Amino acid sequence: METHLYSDLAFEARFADDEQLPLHLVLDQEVLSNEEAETLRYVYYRNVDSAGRSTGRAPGGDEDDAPASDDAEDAVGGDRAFDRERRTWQRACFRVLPRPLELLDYLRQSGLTVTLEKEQRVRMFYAVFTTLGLRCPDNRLSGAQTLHLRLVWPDGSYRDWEFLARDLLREEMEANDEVARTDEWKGAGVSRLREVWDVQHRVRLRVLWYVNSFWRSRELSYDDHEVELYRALDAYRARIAVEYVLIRAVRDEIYAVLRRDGGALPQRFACHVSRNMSWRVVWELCRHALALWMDWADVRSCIIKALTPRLSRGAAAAAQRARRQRERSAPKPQELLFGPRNESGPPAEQTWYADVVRCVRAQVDLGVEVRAARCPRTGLWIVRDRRGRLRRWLSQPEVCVLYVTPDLDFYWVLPGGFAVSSRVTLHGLAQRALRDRFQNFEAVLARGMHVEAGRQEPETPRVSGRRLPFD
Amino acid sequence: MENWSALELLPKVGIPTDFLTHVKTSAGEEMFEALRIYYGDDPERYNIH
Amino acid sequence: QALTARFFVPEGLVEFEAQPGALLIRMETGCDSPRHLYISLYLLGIRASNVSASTRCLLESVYTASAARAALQWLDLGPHLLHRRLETLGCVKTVSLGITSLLTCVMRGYLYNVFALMIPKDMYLTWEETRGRLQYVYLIIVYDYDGPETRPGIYVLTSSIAHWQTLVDVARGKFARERCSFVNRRITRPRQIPLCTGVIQKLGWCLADDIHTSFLVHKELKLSVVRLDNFSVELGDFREFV
Amino acid sequence: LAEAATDSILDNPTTYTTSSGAKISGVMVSTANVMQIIMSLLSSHITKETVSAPATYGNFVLSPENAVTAISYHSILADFNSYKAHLTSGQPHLPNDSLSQAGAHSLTPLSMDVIRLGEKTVIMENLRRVYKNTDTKDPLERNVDLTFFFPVGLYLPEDRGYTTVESKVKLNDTVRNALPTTAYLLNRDRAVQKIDFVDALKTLCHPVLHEPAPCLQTFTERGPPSEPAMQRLLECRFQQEPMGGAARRIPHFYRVRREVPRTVNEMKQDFVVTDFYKVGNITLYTELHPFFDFTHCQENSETVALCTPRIVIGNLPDGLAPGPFHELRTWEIMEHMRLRPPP
Amino acid sequence: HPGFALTAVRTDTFEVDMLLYSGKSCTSVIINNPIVTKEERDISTTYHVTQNINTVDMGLGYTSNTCVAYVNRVRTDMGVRVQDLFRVFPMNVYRHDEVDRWIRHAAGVERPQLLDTETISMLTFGSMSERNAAATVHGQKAACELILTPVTMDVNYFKIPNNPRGRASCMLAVDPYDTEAATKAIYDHREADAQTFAATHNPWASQAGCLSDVLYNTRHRERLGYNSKFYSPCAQYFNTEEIIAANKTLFKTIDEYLLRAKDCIRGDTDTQYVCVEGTEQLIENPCRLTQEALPILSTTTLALMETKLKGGAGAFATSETHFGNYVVGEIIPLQQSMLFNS
Amino acid sequence: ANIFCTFDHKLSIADVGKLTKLVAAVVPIPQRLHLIKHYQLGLHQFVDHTRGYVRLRGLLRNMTLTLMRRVEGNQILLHVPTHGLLYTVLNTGPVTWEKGDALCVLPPLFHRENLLTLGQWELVLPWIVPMPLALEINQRLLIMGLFSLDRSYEEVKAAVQQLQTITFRDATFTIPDPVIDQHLLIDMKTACLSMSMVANLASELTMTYVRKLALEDSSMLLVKCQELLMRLDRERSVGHVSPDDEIARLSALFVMLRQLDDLIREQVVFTVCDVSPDNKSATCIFKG
Amino acid sequence: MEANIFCTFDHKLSIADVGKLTKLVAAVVPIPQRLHLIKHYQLGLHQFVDHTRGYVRLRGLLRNMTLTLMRRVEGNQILLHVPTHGLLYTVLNTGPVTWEKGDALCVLPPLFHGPLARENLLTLGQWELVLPWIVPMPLALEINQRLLIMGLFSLDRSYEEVKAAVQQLQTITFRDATFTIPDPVIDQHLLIDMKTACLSMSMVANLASELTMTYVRKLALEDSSMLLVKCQELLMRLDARPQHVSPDDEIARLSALFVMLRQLDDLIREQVVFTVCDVSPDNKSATCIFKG
Repeated sequence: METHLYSDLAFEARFADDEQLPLHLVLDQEVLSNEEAETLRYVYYRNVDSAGRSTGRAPGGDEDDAPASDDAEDAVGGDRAFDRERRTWQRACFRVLPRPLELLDYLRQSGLTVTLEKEQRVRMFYAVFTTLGLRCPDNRLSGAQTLHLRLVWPDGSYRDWEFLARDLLREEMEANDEVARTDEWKGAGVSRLREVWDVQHRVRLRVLWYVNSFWRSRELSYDDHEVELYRALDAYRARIAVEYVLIRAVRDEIYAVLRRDGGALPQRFACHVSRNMSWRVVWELCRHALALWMDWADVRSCIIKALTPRLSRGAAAAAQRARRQRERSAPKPQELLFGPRNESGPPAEQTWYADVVRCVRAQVDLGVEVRAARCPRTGLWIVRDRRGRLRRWLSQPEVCVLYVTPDLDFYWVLPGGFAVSSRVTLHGLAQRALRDRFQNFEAVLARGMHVEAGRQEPETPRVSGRRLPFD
Repeated sequence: MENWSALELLPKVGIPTDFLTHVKTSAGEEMFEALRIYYGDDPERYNIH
Repeated sequence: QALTARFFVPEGLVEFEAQPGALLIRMETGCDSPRHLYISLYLLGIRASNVSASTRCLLESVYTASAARAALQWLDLGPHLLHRRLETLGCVKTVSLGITSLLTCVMRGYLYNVFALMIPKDMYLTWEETRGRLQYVYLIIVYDYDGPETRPGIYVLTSSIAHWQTLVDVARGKFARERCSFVNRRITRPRQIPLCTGVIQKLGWCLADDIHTSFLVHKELKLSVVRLDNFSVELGDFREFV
Repeated sequence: LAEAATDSILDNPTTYTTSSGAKISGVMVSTANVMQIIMSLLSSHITKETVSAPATYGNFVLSPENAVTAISYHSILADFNSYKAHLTSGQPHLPNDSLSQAGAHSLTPLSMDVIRLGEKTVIMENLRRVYKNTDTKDPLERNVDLTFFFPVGLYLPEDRGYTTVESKVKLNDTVRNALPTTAYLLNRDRAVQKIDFVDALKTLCHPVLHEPAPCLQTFTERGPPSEPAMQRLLECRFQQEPMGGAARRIPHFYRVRREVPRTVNEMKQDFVVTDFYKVGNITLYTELHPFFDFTHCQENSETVALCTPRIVIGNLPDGLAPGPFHELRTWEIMEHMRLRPPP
Repeated sequence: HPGFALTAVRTDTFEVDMLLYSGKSCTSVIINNPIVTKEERDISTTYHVTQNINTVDMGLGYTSNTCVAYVNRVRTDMGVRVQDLFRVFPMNVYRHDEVDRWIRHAAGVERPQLLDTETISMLTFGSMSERNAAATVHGQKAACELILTPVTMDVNYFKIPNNPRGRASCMLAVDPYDTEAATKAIYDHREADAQTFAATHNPWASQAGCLSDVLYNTRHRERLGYNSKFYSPCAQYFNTEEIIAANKTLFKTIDEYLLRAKDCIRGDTDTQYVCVEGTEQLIENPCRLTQEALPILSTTTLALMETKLKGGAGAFATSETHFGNYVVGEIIPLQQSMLFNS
Repeated sequence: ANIFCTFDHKLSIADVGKLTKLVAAVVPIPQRLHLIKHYQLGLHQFVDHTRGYVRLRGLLRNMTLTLMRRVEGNQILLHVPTHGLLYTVLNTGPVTWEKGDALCVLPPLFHRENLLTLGQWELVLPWIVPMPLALEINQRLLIMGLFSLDRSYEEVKAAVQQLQTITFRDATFTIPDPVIDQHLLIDMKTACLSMSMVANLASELTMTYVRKLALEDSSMLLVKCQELLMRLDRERSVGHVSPDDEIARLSALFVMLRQLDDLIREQVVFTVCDVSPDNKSATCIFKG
Repeated sequence: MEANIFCTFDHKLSIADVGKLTKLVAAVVPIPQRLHLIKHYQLGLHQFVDHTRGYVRLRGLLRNMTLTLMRRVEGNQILLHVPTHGLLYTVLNTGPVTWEKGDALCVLPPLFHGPLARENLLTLGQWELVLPWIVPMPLALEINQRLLIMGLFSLDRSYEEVKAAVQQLQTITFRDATFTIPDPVIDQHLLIDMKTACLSMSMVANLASELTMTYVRKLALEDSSMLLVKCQELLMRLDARPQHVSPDDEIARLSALFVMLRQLDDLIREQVVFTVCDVSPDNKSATCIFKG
C-alpha cells in the first residue's frame, strides 16, 4: 500500500521537471516465481516513445545509431555507451508481500475504500508492489508510447517486459484543522482494476487506479494516431530481431567459409579418427544438425551470451591492456635482471560458451559453458567441463557443436573435431540495438552489502514470509 | 619446548617404573604431553650453550 | 550509604500510599501558592491512558480531599506537557502520620537490612521475558497526539539494556505509534506545537529475583502491584526522544 | 579395582603402616550408604585396625640460590645444592627426589577400618561427617545420564510371520491388533505409559520437517558422484514439449529405434524389502527425505539436481513402504470405517 | 497409521553414589599458610581468607579409578512427553496464515515468537522460553526426539545398543586424525556400516542432508532460526564437528571423555535446559564416548506388557515377537534395580 | 583530593573577610594541580571585550568544578566534590531554591559585593541556577541574537524589550543584550549562523534522502515526511550532483550541528535538599 | 554487586604469557555479562569479531558491553575489577591514539593504522585477546559522523563514484596519525540510524523558526567574510521587518528545535566513559575519572 501513496506524492513533487505521471502496478505468480519475489533487489522502468527513442537519448538522433565494427578496442562504444544506458534506466520504489492474499480483501482490511464495479475476488500467492512512470513531453500523452519493466535480483540477473500505453490506458482516458493527503487518499479509495499484457502476451500484471491520484487534475490530453502506432510496431519489430539477425549472420558466415575452403575441413579439436569410417553419413548428419541449429537457435545462444560481457565497461580497458601486452618486442636484459617481475601472459585455459545439437533425437542445448585448453603435444583444442571433466560429445557421432570464443571467433564442429572457423560480424546492426537489447546490470549500493567494492557478498537479504516478519 | 638436554645431563633418581600399558604404546598414543623420543645415541645433548 | 531528606504533604495524598516503598514525584503547579506539590506514582494513573477502567475507578473513589482534587485539576489543566512539570525524588521509607504528614525519601539508597519499590500492574511492562541477572528500571511518559485531550501514557519498566541509545533503538519500535501520531498532529494542526513524544528517566538497579507481585490495601479497596524486593535507587534526568 | 591402579613414583617407606606388619597400598572413598553395604556384605574380609600417619604437613622451603634463580629466570630447581654437588662429584644418581625428602619422622596413630584384597591392604572411608549439616554438595553424589532409543509403528513382514509366544497371550483378530500404531513403556515408577503418533503430532507438524531446502542445498553442493556405477544412474533427461501436436506425433517418438534411459525412482522401485538397505543398492544417495524425492538430471548439457514433493504416500518406494503394508493399512482404514466385512 | 514409522530417543539422568580407589601417595598436595584480604566499611568488617592448594600427580599411568556402584533416583520422569519442535524453532511460520493458525490449533502450541537481537542474548545468556509446568510429581520431563524411519526398518537394530541414526560413528574404531576416513565411515553410503554390514538401516537419518541431520545437527540448526538453550538428545549423535574432534589417540580420547566431553543440564527447571556457569555439576555421559543409545522396555500391545510384568525377575530383559506385535528388552536391568533401592 | 591556591597579591583584614564570607561557594579552576595561583581561580582569565557569553558556557563545560571551604594563611583550600557524596553549597545567583531541584552552572549575567579585587583582577564566580532557568536564559539570549540583525523596526525593539526581563519564582531578572554598539559578538554570530544553516541545509537535503530511503522498506513515516516536505516547499516557493559536493554539504551540516552541542545539552551539577530562611546556603548531592 | 571479577583460563600458561598479563595491568577489557566468574573464552572481542559483519554491528555490540580494568593477575587467575562511577582510576591506553590532558574518552572497535601489523597478541591456539580502542571525543565522534555520512551518501550510487568517495572518506587523520575505517557496511542498524536522522532533519526543517531560514541571507547582505563566504557557497547550489513577531512562538519553536537537534545529535555522540587528568610523558598511561 505505502509504495503507491509515496509514489503518487513523489511523482506529484517532480512532475514540474520530469513531467512523468505515475502508474501503480501489482504483480503476482504469473510474472515471477516465488523465489524471484522473495529475492528481488531492484525494479526498473524505461520509456520508449512512438519513434523508438528511449527517454534519455538525444531527440534528433545520436551517435549510438551508428554501427559497430567488430573491434574489441572500441567495444560497442566503450564506457560512454554504458553510461548513457545507465542514465536512461530509472528506478522505482517497491515492496514485497510473501504471504498469500487477495487484493480486494487486503485493501478492505487496510484503510482504503475499494469501490470496484463487481466484488470479484482476485487471489494471489504473493504480491510485489511497484509504481512506474511514463513521460508526456507536454500536457499531451500518446497511446503509441511503450513502457519497459525490469526486475533485478542480487545475482545480477534480470528479465525484460514491455507493454504499450493503449493497453495500459485502454479505458482510463475515456472516463473523463487541516486535512492530510493520506486521509483523503484512504477515504477516496480506488475503483478500476484492469489486466495488462506484454506485447508478446507473456506476462499478466494488474494496474490500480486511485481516484485521488494527482495526475487526474492536470486535464491532460490523450490520443493514438494510426500511423503513430504503425511506427511503434515497426520499431518494436526492429528491436526484437537482434539475436535472430546475429544468428543469421553466423549462418551466412558458416556457409561462406564452407564454400571458400572447397569443403575441405581441417581438424581444430583433438580427437582420434579412423580411415575406414563412413564419412558420408557424418556429412549428412552435419547437414541435418546445421538445419536444426538454424531452427532452434534462441536469445540464449552462445553467440549472444558471449556478446553480453563484451559490452561491459571493463571490456575496453581490458582490451587496451591485453593488446598493449601483446604489442611487445623481446624484453631487454635490464628489465629481466632489475625491477618488477614480468607481466603475466594470457592463461593457458579459457572460458567458452557453446551450442550442442543432436540428430538422434530432437534436442539442443544453448547456454552451455565449456573450458578450452590447447593440447601441448598436438597444438589442438581440448574441451573441458566447468568441474574439469573432459567433454565426450566430440566422440559422439550424432552430435555437432558450435563454439564461440571471448574474442568473437567461432568454431563449427562435426564428429572427429574437423572444424569450420570464422569471425562473428556484428557489423550488421547499429550500436544502439546491441547496447539496448543486451547489457549486464551494474549494481548500485543498497542495504546489506559492503560499501567497499569487491568484498565478499553477505547473506542475501531474502525478505520472506515463511519466517515471522522481521523488525 | 621442555629442555630435554637438561634432563639428559642433570642427575636423575632411580625408580621402579610402572606404566599400566606398554611404555611405547603410551608414547605412541601420547598418554603424556611433550615427549622426546629418539633411537640410538642422538648427540644433541652434548652441544651446550 | 543511603541519603535521605524529609518532606511534608497533606493527609489526602498519604491515604493511598502509606506503605513505604512508593515513588515520590514533585509536580510544579502553575499557580505560585501551592507552587510545588508532592504526588505519588499512583496519582499519575487516574490521568494515564494505559490504566484499566476498574483501577481508574478505584483511584477516582480513593481520592476525596480538595488538595488531591486540585492536584488532578493541575495535572489535567496544563498544556499537556507533564514531564516539564515533574521532578522525581526516589523512594520513600518512613511512617509519620498527621494532618500535615512527614515522609522521608531516599534520593540515593542501598539499604543494608525489607526495602522495596511498589509499581502497579497497569503501569508495569517488560520488553524481554528473558530476565537478566541485573535489571535497570525506567520511567517513561508517553505523549499521544490523536485528540485535543492529548492522552498521555505513564510506564515503569525493567530492562537489562544498559546503553541508553540502544534502549531508544528498541523503544522506538513499540512507541512507533507515538511517532506516527506525532507527525499526524504536526501536519494536521499548524498552530499548536509539540516538544517530543517520550521521555526516559533512569532510577535504579536490582536483581531479577527481586521482582515479585504483591497486593496493597488501604480504604479496603484492593490493588495489585509489582514489588522490587531489594531495589536500589539512582536518580537520572528526564531525557527526551522521538 | 585395587589391582588396576599403578604404583606411585615415590615411596615414603614408613608412612601408613599397620601394627602386626601390614602396609597400606590404597584407600577407597564412597558415600556412606555404599560403604555400609560393603561393610555388611564383605564382613569377613574387613578389619578395624590402628595405622600410623604423619602428624604434620611436610615443609618445603627455598634455598637462596633458588631464590636468585627464580628472580633471574622465573624458574625453580628444588634441592639445587644436591644437583650442584652431584655434578661436581660426577654421580648421575640422586639419593632421593626433592618431594619425598619432606614429611617423614613425625608419625602418629589413628584408627581406621581396612580390608585385604589379594596381597593388598586397603582403607575404606565414608565422608558423611564432612558434608553433614553443610549446604555444599558431596562430590561423590554425582549425576550420570543415559540415552534410550525405541521405535513406534514398526511393521514386521507378513511373509516371515512368527511367534515365540502362543501359550502366553492371544489377541483378537481386529486389524488394529495386527498393525501397531502405539508403544507402551514404564514410567519412573513401574506403571504403564502409552506413546502415540498423536503425541508426536506436536513435532510432526512443524515446518522444518516439510522444508527440503537445506537438504537440496547440501545435495547440490556435493554434486553428482564420479563413480562409474553412478554414471548410468545419472543419465536422465527431462524435456518439456508443446501440446499442440502431441495427439498425432506419437509414432515419430517410436519411429527412431533408440533406447530410453531409466530414472532414479524407477530404478529404486525394483529392490526387495530387505535388499533395499544393502550396499548393492546404488540409489540410496538420493533417498534423503520421505516427503521429497531427489535425483540428478541433465539440463543445458550440464548435470543439475532436482527436488520434487511426494504428494501421496503411494510414491514411497517398495522397500520403504511395501504393497502388503499398504493393503494392511487399507484394512485398518476399513476397520475405522466399520468396513472390514465389506459389502 | 501414516506411511512412516518413528524412532524416539531421550536422555534420562540419575543421581548416583560413586566408589573411588586411590593408591598411597598418589598425589602430593602442596599448601601454604592462608592469605587474608579485608573489605572495610562503617557498618561491618568482612575478612576473606584464601588457602592456595596445588596438586602434583606422582602416578605414571593411572593410579585412581572410579565405579558407579549404587544409584537411587531418576531426576527425569522417564516419560514419553514429546519434545516441542515449535518451541525450539519459534521463527518458522506456514506461508498461508489460516493454515498456520489451524496447525497452531491442531498442535498444543502458541503463536510464533522472534528470537532476540544479539545484544539481548549477550546481556541475558539465554531465552528460557518454556515456562514451568503447573505441578511436577514425576520430576524433570524427558523430551523424546523423534527421528523418522522407514516402516520396514529391521527390528533387530532396536534389540541391542546401537546408534539411532542408522550408521555407527564410534571414533574409537577409526585411526586417529584421519578425517577423510572418519567422514567416509560416518557418512559414505558406498561402503558398509561398521557395526551391521548393511549400508544403513535408516536412509532418512544416516547420511548427510537428511531430515534428521538438518533437525539435530547444530551446524544446520544455526542456519535456521533456533533456540540454543533447549537440550537435544540427538545432538551428541549428529554434531559432526564434535565427533571428528573426538577422533584422537586412545589416552587423549579418554581424557576428553572424562573431563571435557561431559554434559550439563539444569536441575532447577522441569524441562531439560543446558547449563553455562557451572553452578550445576557436569554430567558424565558414556553414550558420547560409545556413540550408541541403549534399548528400553518397549511393547506395541498391553498383552505382552502384562505377560512380561507378571513374570519373574529377569523377564524384562527377554525380547518376544508375534505376528507383527513385538517387544524389545532392556539391556540394563534398571527397571528392577530402581524398585530394589526403593 | 584537595587543592591549595596562593595569591601573588597582598591581602588585608577586610580583604580576608570578603574572601572568607563566601564560605562554601563553588569556584571553577582550569586543571586540577595540587598548587595553583590566584589568576586561575575564577572566570577572569577568560573574558575579553570581543568574545561574548557563549564561549564561557562551553569553556565552563570542560573546566573542572571545585568547592571551596577555608581561608588558611597565605593560601586557600579547595575541595573537588566527588560523585554520590553530599556537600554544603552557597546560593550565589539571583534565584531562590527549593528542595528536590537540579542545578546548572552559568556565567554571571548580573551583579558588586562579590568583587574580591586585587590588582584589577576580580573573583568572578559563575551562577548556580535551576535547570529550567538556565534553559530559559540560554533560549532567550539565543533568540535575542536573531532579533539583533534587524533590530530597527519598532515591533522588533518591543520584542527585544520583552525578552530582556524574565520572571521566575519570587524574582525578576534584567537579562542584558548579547549585542553592544549594534554589533553581534563573534561566537554568538557563529552559533546563530550555524543553527540557521543547519535548518536551511536540512530543508534542502531531506527530499533527496527521503527518496533514497524510500527505495528501502517504504513505511508510513517516510510518506508523512514526503508530504510535509511538499507542504514546506509549497509554502516556501511563494515568497545528478557530484558526489564530493553532496558529501561536502553533509559533512558541513554535521559539523555545524557539532558547534551547537554546547548550549543544547544543559548539564546538571547539583541537586538540592534543604529549605531555609537561611537560604544563603543549602546542602546538595553532587552529579557530574 | 561484584566489585571483583575472577577470570580463569582452561589452557596452561607460559611464563611469557604471564609476563604479558602482568604488563597489561591497568588496561581496559570488555565483559559481556558483568558477573562473578567467567571463562577466558568470553573475554575480549575475539568472540564477536566476524569481519563480514562490519564495523557498525561490532560498535553496537561493544556499546552494550560492559567494561572493566585489569588487576592482580597471576598464574591462571586474572581478577578483573569493574570501576564504579566517580572514582579516580589509573588506565593504560593500548591504541596508537595520543591522549592529551582534559579530553573525555570513548570506547570503539579498533581501527586500522600504518604499521599494518595488527599484532596478533596473546593467541591461545585459536583464542586471541583482541582489545578495544579507547578514543578521545573528537576522533570517536568523527568515526560515528563519517559512518553516518557514508551510509547516507552511498545509497543509490554506483561503485565507481563510491570508490573515490570512500577512498577520501574512510581515511581520517587526528593529531597527525593515519587511521581508516575497517569495514563500512550498510546493515539494518545503520539503516535505522539513518531513518532516525532523516526524521530528525525533516522535523528541524518543518518546525524551525521562520526567521532562522533567512538569518543567513540577511547576514550575507550584511557581511562578507571567509566563514560567511563558505556558508553562502554551501547554500548557493540552491540559490526588512518580519510582518509579525511573537517571542512566545519563537521560544516554543526553538525548544522543539532543540529537542529535535538533541535527538539527531546523539546518533554521533558516544557516552563518555573516562575523563583524563594526568598524562605520562610517554603517552603510555593516564589517570582518569570514570563515567557511567
